[PDB]
Amino acid sequence: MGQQPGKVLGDQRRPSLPALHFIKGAGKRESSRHGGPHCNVFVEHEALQRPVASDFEPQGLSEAARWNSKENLLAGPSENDPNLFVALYDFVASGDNTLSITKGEKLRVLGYNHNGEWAEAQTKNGQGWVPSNYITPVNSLEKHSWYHGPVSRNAAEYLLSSGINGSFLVRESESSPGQRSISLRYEGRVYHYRINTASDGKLYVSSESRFNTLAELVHHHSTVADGLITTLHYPAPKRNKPTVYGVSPNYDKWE
Repeated sequence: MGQQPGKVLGDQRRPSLPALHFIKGAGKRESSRHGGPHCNVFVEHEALQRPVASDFEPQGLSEAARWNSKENLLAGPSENDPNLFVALYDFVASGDNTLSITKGEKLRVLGYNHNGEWAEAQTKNGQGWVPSNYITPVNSLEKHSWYHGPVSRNAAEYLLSSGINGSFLVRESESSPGQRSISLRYEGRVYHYRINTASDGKLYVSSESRFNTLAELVHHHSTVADGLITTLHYPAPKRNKPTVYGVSPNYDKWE
């Protein structure tokens, strides 16, 4: 059919249409085992960290029900591609031009917008823009539930208010970059340990055990009690899903 379509005009101005949409769309298991052999508590799954509650024995241990991502801790770079990202939160596409991401899914960022709030990204769900604050590279510490980043001590109390025996998190001070703490709740009390950053860039709570990465810090301190009251048992999850206001991500003209 020899008809001439209205394909594309050219360069235009930016209008103000606030695209907004929500729906309950999450549920993915990218799950495995790492272990960390020592004392038990009273819970059931795979991975030799804490032995099972002796009433039920479906697998014999317990870790993967609380933290399956413990093998992504010392995974290093991503599975094959060093620039692969992962979804921190399950996010619903606000518009058609944005993308619905599932929590814990490995997705690919292509590039951020003018102010770096949103990125053209691709999931198994399709294509579209997703925000920085709902994703992170698989190379980072942020991909782990325990790492919350900018958290005041009161917000860490709030995080560990519903925390069990051995619950933990790493916070960084928004008011003091580089200064970090491990808030570990055990026996119904929240304790706070200093992550001392050595001059060359090493991390350590304890002066005796200095690691290259905070990943090795959490590993070594989840296997053994190394200056903690107990082993890093349960990672405290994220507190807030960051509220994004009225954004067209980059797309006014975007192809």
